[PDB]
Amino acid sequence: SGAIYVGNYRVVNRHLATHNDWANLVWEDSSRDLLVSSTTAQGCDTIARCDCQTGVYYCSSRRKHYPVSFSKPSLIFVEASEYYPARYQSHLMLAVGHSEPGDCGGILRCQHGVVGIVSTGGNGLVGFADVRDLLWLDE
Ligand SMILES: Cn1ncc2ccc(CN3C[C@@H](C(N)=O)CCC3=O)cc21
Ligand SMILES: [Zn+2]
Repeated sequence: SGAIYVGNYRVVNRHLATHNDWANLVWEDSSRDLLVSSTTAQGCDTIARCDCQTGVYYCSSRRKHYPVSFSKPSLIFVEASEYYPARYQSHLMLAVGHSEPGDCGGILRCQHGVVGIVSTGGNGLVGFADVRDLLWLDE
């Protein structure tokens, strides 16, 4: 689990969105595994606006942060799970590192701020849903 709080927005993995997230929906995209809902309280996470390919992510299944090199956001095939059939997930970045399904929502950050959240993995590869292109999160 995990979310990003920026301004009057909350960003979460779409497959983990709650009834309240859907009742206050701003935007969702199944192909990216993202959903953004509105909040009353003001969030103060900073979103990175860059093309970094190195950063640190939080791994709840190890209670540890790990530095990684990651690919640029791209369309990657993702095997079926109980939340989606087999499909291409867009805006996804992979890195070599540990993750388990419950690790979704862990944040990946570079020196410029939040880059994305854990969304896929397996076979020693962790995948992050990018949020750097959602410029509207800052207004
Ligand atoms: C985060 N992670 N680390 C290992 C691993 C193995 C399997 C999965 C399967 N999966 C894929 C997600 C998607 N974005 O399509 C939806 C939720 C989910 O359980 C995730 C995994
Ligand atoms: Zn950066």
